[PDB]
Amino acid sequence: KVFGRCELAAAMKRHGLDNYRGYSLGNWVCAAKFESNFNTQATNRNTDGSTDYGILQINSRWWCNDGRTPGSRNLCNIPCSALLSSDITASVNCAKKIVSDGNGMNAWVAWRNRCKGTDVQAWIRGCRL
Ligand SMILES: [Cl-]
Ligand SMILES: [Cl-]
Ligand SMILES: [Cl-]
Ligand SMILES: [Cl-]
Ligand SMILES: [Cl-]
Ligand code: NA
Repeated sequence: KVFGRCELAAAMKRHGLDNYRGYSLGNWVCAAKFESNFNTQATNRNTDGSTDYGILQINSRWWCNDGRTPGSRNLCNIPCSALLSSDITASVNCAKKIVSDGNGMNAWVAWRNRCKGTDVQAWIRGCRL
């Protein structure tokens, strides 16, 4: 599924992410956009045999189990496949654990390169929230 911006703002808001660890909402939506283009189904292979999955491009190295990442913690205790679903619960529930792990949203390279320090509010402008 290929989210609306305002639409996705509302679901993440819904599932507890607005202000989660002081990361306001526009961050989450900004991260989402440059990581996956708002597409539940993005997968991108990493040079270290690992794969990034779903809206937030979550890593199979530490967070999910995808069955082909020889070295792998499954810290979110979930198959990577469920991060590609159209319901973002799994994707949201895993990212709360990432943002808490003692690096915050710098865990999302795109967030760090594309959202950090910007007017992240502009990504919820006009959205009925
Ligand atoms: Cl915001
Ligand atoms: Cl995508
Ligand atoms: Cl997803
Ligand atoms: Cl990665
Ligand atoms: Cl922080
Ligand atoms: Na694993």
